[PDB]
Amino acid sequence: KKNIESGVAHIHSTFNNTIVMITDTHGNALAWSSAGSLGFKGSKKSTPFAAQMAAEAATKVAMEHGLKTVDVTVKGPGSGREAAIRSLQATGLEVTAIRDVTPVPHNGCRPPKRRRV
Amino acid sequence: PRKGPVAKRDVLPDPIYNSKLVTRLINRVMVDGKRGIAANIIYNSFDIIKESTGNDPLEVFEQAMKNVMPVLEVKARRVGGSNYQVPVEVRPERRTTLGLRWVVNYARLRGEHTMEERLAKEIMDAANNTGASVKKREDTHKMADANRAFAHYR
Amino acid sequence: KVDYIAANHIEYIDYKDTELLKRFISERGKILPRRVTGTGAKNQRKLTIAIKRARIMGLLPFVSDE
RNA sequence: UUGAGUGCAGAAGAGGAGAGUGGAAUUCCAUGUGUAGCGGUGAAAUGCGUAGAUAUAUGGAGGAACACCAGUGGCGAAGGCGGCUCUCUGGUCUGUAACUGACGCUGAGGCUCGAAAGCGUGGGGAGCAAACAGGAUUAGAUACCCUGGUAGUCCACGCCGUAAACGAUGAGUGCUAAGUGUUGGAGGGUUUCCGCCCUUCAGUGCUGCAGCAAACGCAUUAAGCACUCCGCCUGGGGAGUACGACCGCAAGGUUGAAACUCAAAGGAAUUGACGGGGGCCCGCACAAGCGGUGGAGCAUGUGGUUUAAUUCGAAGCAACGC
Repeated sequence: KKNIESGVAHIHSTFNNTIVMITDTHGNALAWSSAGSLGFKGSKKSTPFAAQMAAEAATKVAMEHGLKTVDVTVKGPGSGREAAIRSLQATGLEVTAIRDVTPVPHNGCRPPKRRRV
Repeated sequence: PRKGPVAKRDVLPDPIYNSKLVTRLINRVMVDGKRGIAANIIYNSFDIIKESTGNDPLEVFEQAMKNVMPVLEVKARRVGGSNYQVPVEVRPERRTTLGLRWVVNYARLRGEHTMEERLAKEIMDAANNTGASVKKREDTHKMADANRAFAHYR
Repeated sequence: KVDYIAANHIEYIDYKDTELLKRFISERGKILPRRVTGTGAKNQRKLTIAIKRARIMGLLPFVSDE
């Protein structure tokens, strides 16, 4: 609805799950697809194969509301962050800006411990 | 294997059709070297093509080489143990291997109640865009660039 | 093997030279190491104190992603 | 007047105390958008979400640490010290050498400083996290894995006086081949040297002669050649324990035995040996393939039961049509 067609996508991908969400210019949220939401569970959500079809099921419900141009907000250092963008162009959008905004601190707090395994 | 490469033993053509790859299609259904049943009913099935929607068996064999042709192939080459592969460029050796294995092991999957009408409809399918072996070429086109999510760090 | 920065015999970093500011920082917003330019050791410290005063008034940004 | 100190001219330094201040990140709150998941593992579970999160955008609150430069780099007597600005302030090194004229070195007692953890009193609390709670693995797991979470970590004032406070090398001073970088000076030359060479004072690394060493190694930053002053040791346990004394609120610290055992304990190196290391090198060991087992029934061998006995042995690879 209202056919803005100038959206902002969002990319977040840990070592164990990924979420893509496509919003407005600012953006207020429109449609989002998660690797857990597409039937996958547990540990297999880490793989880059989910990042294709999560992006596809995001873009379908996205451009039902009418969507041509897009911004690419990249958080979440994981695995399929590049596959999500490459399948994002494969369903016909206007990726032209790559910002891998990874929030790094300046030694504020302390990390958790090692994993004595 | 481990030491180095090895030969491939290319097949001789037929003294009847005069075509090499027809012999490659012969030598995948034939069990225990029984050329008498299996190869002759393959002759009968291509003559069924010649009698219904066909003129010469060599040209329609080339038409089957069209519509079954494996254009790509993957091979599971792990590094750290995980599911790692890439759509590799297929050798025309291994192209013929994959395509004729699709045709023969779908003639296994077909299983029609006449021992050569399964072969007749099998090659009417593999020569004329139909049957699930041509749809196996479709599904081979499918996973080509669909396991590419983990095949671009190469 | 690498040249220095005081060919013009610069004496005092003077807290305000925004044009001499740009020779050393990264375009993203960091500081290049002294292995890169081969500059002087005490002059490295002068540059560091200079641009750390520069980031506080706002004659250079802290983080420049855009 | 050479040792030592005071001139005068200079140079570097995350040396210390006090007072203010800067941005990013994590968390909490306020609000807009959005629906059905978020999160973790080897795998799963507990937990959180339909009283609308996880996600995104804007703004506020708050405490701690200071991203890159950062380097066998710097400073301090040792512990140690890294965002920026101001005030107070201690030491080091170089040049000069008018001045004082041996004023030095070491230090049993004594006094001061003294990581982390801890105690008392009063503030503060974002993370992280002993104890404690739950979930799972385990034959068992009051452990390692995951989700929570207090005292603590911080600040102000006292207390304690410990470490692998290790370079396991006390300090002052003089002598003995070389090569090699680097931090800070000063001086001479070509040269606008700040783009080179040459020499010298002070630290800091690396390789290497004589020599020392049981070996390992060390080697102008001695574990060589020597003098001065201090400290400590004399087989292994019992044991830094017992008793006494001193200090501490307390935990504790300092000092410090013997009875009674044993013929060993210990350092270094040599031959088979591990690396969760690869250079290999192979091999139906894999990847690629076909066919077979495990289905139904029949026959056999073994384990089992039954037996008047179901007559010996065989027992993963390397026993069961033996």
